[PDB]
Parts: sequence; C-alpha cells; structure tokens
Amino acid sequence: MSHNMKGQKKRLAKAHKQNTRVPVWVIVKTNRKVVSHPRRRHWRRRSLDVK
Amino acid sequence: MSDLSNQRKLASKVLGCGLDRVWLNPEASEEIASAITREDIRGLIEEGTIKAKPVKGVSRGRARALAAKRKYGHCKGHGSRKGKKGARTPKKEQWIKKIRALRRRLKELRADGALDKSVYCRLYRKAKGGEYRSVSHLNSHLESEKLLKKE
Amino acid sequence: MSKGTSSMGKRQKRTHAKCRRCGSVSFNVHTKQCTSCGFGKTSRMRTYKWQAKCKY
Amino acid sequence: DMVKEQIYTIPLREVRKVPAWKRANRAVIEVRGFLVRHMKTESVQVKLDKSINEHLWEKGCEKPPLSIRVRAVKFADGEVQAELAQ
RNA sequence: GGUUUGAUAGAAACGGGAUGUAAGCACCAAGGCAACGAGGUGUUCAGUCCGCGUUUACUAACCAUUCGUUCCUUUCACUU
RNA sequence: CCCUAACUGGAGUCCGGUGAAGCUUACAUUCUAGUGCACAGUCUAGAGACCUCUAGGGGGAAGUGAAGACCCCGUGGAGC
RNA sequence: AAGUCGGCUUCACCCCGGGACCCGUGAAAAGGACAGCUAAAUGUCCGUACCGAGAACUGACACAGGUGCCCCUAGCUGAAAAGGCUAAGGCGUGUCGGAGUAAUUCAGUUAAGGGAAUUCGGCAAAUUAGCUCCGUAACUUCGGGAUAAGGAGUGCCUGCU
RNA sequence: UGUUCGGGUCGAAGCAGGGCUGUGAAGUCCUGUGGACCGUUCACAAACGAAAAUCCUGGUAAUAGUAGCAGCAAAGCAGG
RNA sequence: UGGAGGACCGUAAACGGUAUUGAUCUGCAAAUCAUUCGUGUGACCUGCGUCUCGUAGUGAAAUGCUAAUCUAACCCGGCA
RNA sequence: UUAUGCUAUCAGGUGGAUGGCUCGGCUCAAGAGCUUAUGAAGGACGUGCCAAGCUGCGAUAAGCCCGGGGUAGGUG
Ligand SMILES: [K+]
Ligand SMILES: [Mg+2]
Ligand SMILES: [Mg+2]
Ligand SMILES: [Mg+2]
Ligand SMILES: [Mg+2]
Ligand SMILES: [Mg+2]
Ligand SMILES: [Mg+2]
Ligand SMILES: [Mg+2]
Ligand SMILES: [Zn+2]
Repeated sequence: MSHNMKGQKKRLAKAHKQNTRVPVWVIVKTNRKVVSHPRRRHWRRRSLDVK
Repeated sequence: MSDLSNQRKLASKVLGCGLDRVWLNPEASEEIASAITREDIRGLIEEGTIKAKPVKGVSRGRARALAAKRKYGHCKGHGSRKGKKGARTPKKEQWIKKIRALRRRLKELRADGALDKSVYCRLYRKAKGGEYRSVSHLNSHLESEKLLKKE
Repeated sequence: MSKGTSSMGKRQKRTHAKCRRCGSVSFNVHTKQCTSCGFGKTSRMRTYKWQAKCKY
Repeated sequence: DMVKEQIYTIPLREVRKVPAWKRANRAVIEVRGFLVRHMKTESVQVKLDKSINEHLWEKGCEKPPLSIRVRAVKFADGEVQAELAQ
C-alpha cells in the first residue's frame, strides 16, 4: 500500500485504461489493418515508467 | 456442480472460520450453487446446508495426569532435567523469597513484643548475612539462644 | 553477498522521479535536478553540442 | 441387477516393490486390477467402497496391508461394487 | 514355461519358518483410609506375520486376433 | 582402507505429455603401417567391414567452450 | 444454546521505582498544561481495492536469491521462540504424470574381522554429547587454563520430606 | 541518362525447369507460372557484379522428440 | 549477596562465509543449494533518511568498493 | 513392397527473396525568416455514442463565433 498523491494516481489510472484492446469495430472499420497498439502491457512485467 | 469455491469463500467469511472449516453439503450442491449473496449463504447456514466443522483442538488430559504427578514430585528426576540448575530455579529468586520470609518473621517478632530493638537489629543483619537457611532455622536459633522475650 | 542477482533485490526505491517540466523520469530526488532537461537547475532547457556529432 | 457376489482375498505383496511412499495408491490400483481380471469387466466399471479405500490408507501412504479381503458384486450393466469384508 | 486333455499365478487350509508369550479376564503387587497402582503370574511356545512348500480347479489362464497369400483384379488355376 | 556387500528415497532405464541448446565445408563401417608442414577416418599399400536400432562408460575425432592470460614481437597502451 | 462463577500464572505489553556505567552524556521544534462553561455552525485537500512474496516487489521468468523475519504468534515435551509431535490459519501449486526392471548416479541406513594399513594430509565419515554430583594437570599476565582430564548417577510406579 | 529503333493483356518483368549458341563472362528461345510493364542502336554515367571477412540482417536445419519439467517442502486416494 | 565484561555456549533470529575442494556448473542462481562452520551486548546487526565520486570519493588497505563495469567508473562527443 | 537410406526432378508446406508498384526519404536551387509575462515552445492530464494508440482540441475540449471562397455533401 504505497502512497500516491493525486497526480501519481491519475497517471496510474491513465496507464491502466490505456491497457485495453483495440475495439472490434475499429478492426472492422480498418479492415483488419489496425489490430493492436503500442501501449499494451501486462502488470507483471517491466513496470510502468509513470509513477 | 461447477466450482462451489466462491460459495465456500463467502461462507468462510460469513461464518468467521477458515476456508477448510466450512462444510458444504455434498447432497445439497445445486442448492449451494444458487447462493450468490451473503443473505443466501446466511439462509443456507441457518438451514444447516452450510456449517462450520468443529475445531479439532489439542487435548490436554494426559498433560493433566503428568502435571498432577509432577505436583506430587514425581516424573521430575535427574533423567528428566534438561536445563541447567539456575534455569530451573534462578538463584536471585531463591534469595529474594528466603530473605523476605526471614525479614517478615523478624518484623512480626519485633512487633508482637518477642524481640527488642537491640537484638532485632543484630538478627536483621544476620539474616542479611546468610546466617539462617529459612524461617525454621531462624526460629530454632531464637529458641536455642533464648533471644525471645518470653513471658 | 554477491554483487549480482542477490544485491538486485534491494531495488525498492528510486533515484529519479518524473519531471514536471519535461515528463522524463530524470529528476534526481537528491540533487533536485532533472538530468534530461535541467529543471531544478536552470530556467533554460539543458542542451549540449555533444548531444549530436560535429556537423561535418 | 446382481450377477455374482463372490468374496476375494486380494494379495498386495506386489505393491511393496514400488517406492514406499507410493504404496497406497499402488495398492488401490492393484485392487482395481484384481477386480477387473477376476470379475471380467472394465477398469471404469469397478467401484471401490469407502471402506476399501479407508482400509488401504489406514496406516499412511507407505504401509498398506499385505492383503485385503473384499466382497465384490457384479451387475448386468457390467458395474462392479467392491466393499471391505471381515 | 503353462494355458482345463491344466497346478501357470492367486485364495483357503495345512507343513515349514520369523518374533517372543497378544488383548480381555482372574489372582498377586511396593504402598495408599480409600480411589488407585509400575509391574508379576496364569489363561499362553501365545498373538501377529511369512515376497517358501504342499494339498486343492475354488477364481483367473477365457474370448480372440494375426502371419504362414504381394492387393486390387478375372496381369485368374478359379466359383455367382 | 584391506574389499566390498545389502538395503532406502530421488534420478536414470521403459511408457504418456511437453519440449530447448551447444560443436557442423563436405563425405564418413573402420584398422595397421607408411607418406605427407616430421601427430591421417578420407592420401598410398594392405587388412577388415551386411544394414538398422537400443543401452552403456568415455579410448579417438590432436572432441567442444575462449582471435593463449606463458614467451617474443609492436618505434601499441595503462598504472606505478 | 447457555450466557453463572472461582482460582493459578503471566510473557514478549503497560505503569512505577531503584541501582550501575561512560576519556561515550544519549535531538530539536511544533504542539500541549497552568481558566475556562453554554449554545450553533464548520472540519477543505490527498491516500484507502488487492499482493506484500517458494506466483502480485526486485533479480529478463509463476526464478531454491534478495527486499522482510520487518513486526506478531496457541498445546505437549523441553532451559527454550531449539528439535519433534499437534491446534488455529494456510495448503496438497516450493504445478508434469505413469511404471516398478538393468548398469550408473545424487543423497541416506547398516556392515563381520582388522582399525588410518587410505591419503599430500584422518579429507570425508564415525566417536562424544543434556543435566546433577565427585574430581580436575602443566602453565599462567593470578584474571585463567576449565566443561581441562577422568569417574558416578539418570526411566517408571507407590508413599513422602 | 541522352539518342535511334521497338515489344507487351492475342500476356511485360520476375520465377521453376529445359533447348540452342558462345572458349567464356553470358545471350537467346521453349514449357509452365505470373498479370503490367519491358527492351534496342550509338554514346555517356554509376550508391555496378560476392563463396568466404569467428562478415551483417532475416529465415531455417542437424542436434532431437533429445536435455529439462527429480535433489532444497517424495502427496495424494475413494466416491459423487 | 551482587551482577561487570569488545566474557562463555547457542539457535536455519540476525550477521558472516570455514570445509566438503559435495550438489549445481546451457544452474533454482551471470556466485545459488545442502551439510559443516565463525560472531551473536557490541569496534554489534539492521530499516528509512541524508551526505561524500572520477586523477575524484570511499576503504580496520585487498588496488577492495563507487549500480553484474575499476591499477582511473559510466554516457555522449573528439571519432570514420 | 529392400527397411533405414542416397541422388535428381516434381507436388505441397514453411519462408519471404525476386520482379513490378510507391502519398516516404535524400540532395540541390529559389524564396521567406523571429517568437514568448496579452503566459510561448515543451510536457502532464483530460476530451469521441460505441474510442485503446496517434492526430486535433481544452471542462465551450476531433471542437464554438464572424467575413470571404466552395457547393452538396460531411462526421481526422
Ligand atoms: K485493506
Ligand atoms: Mg560491481
Ligand atoms: Mg558542430
Ligand atoms: Mg620496429
Ligand atoms: Mg517420474
Ligand atoms: Mg552470400
Ligand atoms: Mg557463540
Ligand atoms: Mg568517441
Ligand atoms: Zn525535465
């Protein structure tokens, strides 16, 4: 239970909501040309450089 | 049945016991699988489908028999002693009880008129000097020397 | 205690925080300076000619 | 319904060749294989009573009995029901 | 090697072995007012055990499958 | 240690699942001698050798790992 | 469902007091107390899930290391928080199974008679081992050597001082 | 690239295999595949020719269904 | 009686790292594991904070340590 | 029906070379040339109906207002 300030937790929240798959409708719209993005990660890996 | 693991965890929280203390009825498995909320688990608990198994303590009866024998002075010989003489009876505690008994005896003897201040002072210093093994030894010295102001 | 993997378990802290000015995690928490942009040392942006090659 | 109701003494000495901590489930496998060959059924149709399993595990995983006496019953479906016997 | 025209393996019992005299019961037990009581004796060479033998078909050695033909074909020594 | 034996558990061995890496110009079933940059599975003359697979310890492949850290050389360095 | 009582002990926690030591002297500041009572209103901001490790951290890993054994811990034995056996709690995931049959190998148990002949070398292994009592040498800086060495006892039951 | 003369959806380049010519570097043609570009004269240029650099990047073998998934906590079985 | 000491024994508390020249040595591990060992009231061990650094620092001093780098670290530049 | 194999071709798999194409790059020339306390550049966070990245934008947030050009579609 490390203790974050408001901004550190906001940056963690942004990192968390960035770690989502591309929407299926985006894949349909681009005709399978956009299927991923570079901000995918896993929590148990090389950590965030955010906080 | 699919996993009843959620129900078991919820029931251990509701019952306040460990996870393996929780007993789920192996016959009422589908009834348990429908229980999602703390209220459903409470209903199953009240109707006996889910209960907490008895804690299996550590019985202490044979320790009680051994402790009674040890109180009588048995099962405590040299082949049973493992700690140093001093870890089993610390020496400062021995001295403390000895000197306190002797001093209380002398104080009561001086109070109840059996001992005047002059000999009380010397007896008190003698007790401080380890001259008497116990209260009985001190009383025996008193009666042999006739230091008590008998009437 | 080995200088290798064993001593690397004590890595539960930081020497550089996130920089207000530039966003780089280069703000030395002891010297109170950003080693990337120079924030906390100068009102200007840290730049050196040796950050590139001699343009010839 | 029932077809045969024979009592067996299943020897478990061949279980002892296995490493000692593996002897209990080796003995379970020997009981099941004995029932398979002597009742002429399949392994999956041999049902072992709780008495048999608890007897085989009574003295731990390393000391199953050298033999066990069981009462096995065979049904028209092919299922075999085995229980511990006095 | 044996496979019912059978003692191959197992069970049962018995022989031959290992250990050391089971539990319960009774009597005794230093003593304790009693409650109790380590232990001793008898029942009892008992009890337990045997990866040895014998006797004995009691259960299991049953039911099969496959090769000994190049395969399909009528380049057939065959048969609908 | 004489001088080893038996036994226990984990590997190994055999089976199911999963599943890498390191040596490699080629060929290659070798053995002896000679020859050759004087230390050859391949050259020369002999001698052997039916193929495939499994297990096994490491004789050989001057086995593999590393542009020898010893020696010298370099109008190469570094520290002292 | 009972829910009523007594007793013992008490660490590793609280209160209180004493003593000893220092060529070592063991923080500061905010805040609080010493004059406040009654009423009403106000008390913003940030964190808060969960792991805290033989799978949530770090070491590229669901890593036998490290961070953390950092702070806590029930019954018996026992000097003990040692070791063993058990609670509670956590687990059967220090995440491949089967089979039981060779050599070899990692780690163990035992071993006749001999007893260091082994080996560079007693390496490795074995011996001894707790507690009580008796007894304890050369030498010594008089402090020690010292658990020297070397001997004896030890369980259970009954009754006691 | 300048310039001359061309070929191509009635099938260019490329690719796999083959025929012929040339001492050769190579050229040309045929079949298949392919679907839009390609040559040629005389000259001129160059980021112009690879088998090698413990070469670089990518792809992919042998090793090999092999090692490992054991050693420090050997844990599972029955029934549903 | 008292309770001193860089006192003694001792913990798989903590710290250290003797020997096995054991396991491991494409490891669990780019230094770990087992057993065996040293210190364990003090020149003690340790958390967090803070300071001292490149011809400089730090070092009960081995050229040890200063982020797996040390007889002058690392990054970029001089540098093709 | 000679296995395990060897050599050549073919079919397929794997792979991504070659060719062709290219809104990119590079170089040269000609222009043009300062901006920010009226808060810049840069960064953080937010902002879309379904939206994670980038881009744009700033709680009026892939946008608001006015004039001109454009004209029938638009919603990076
Ligand atoms: K919490
Ligand atoms: Mg280092
Ligand atoms: Mg320049
Ligand atoms: Mg010269
Ligand atoms: Mg296995
Ligand atoms: Mg090439
Ligand atoms: Mg010590
Ligand atoms: Mg340079
Ligand atoms: Zn900065």
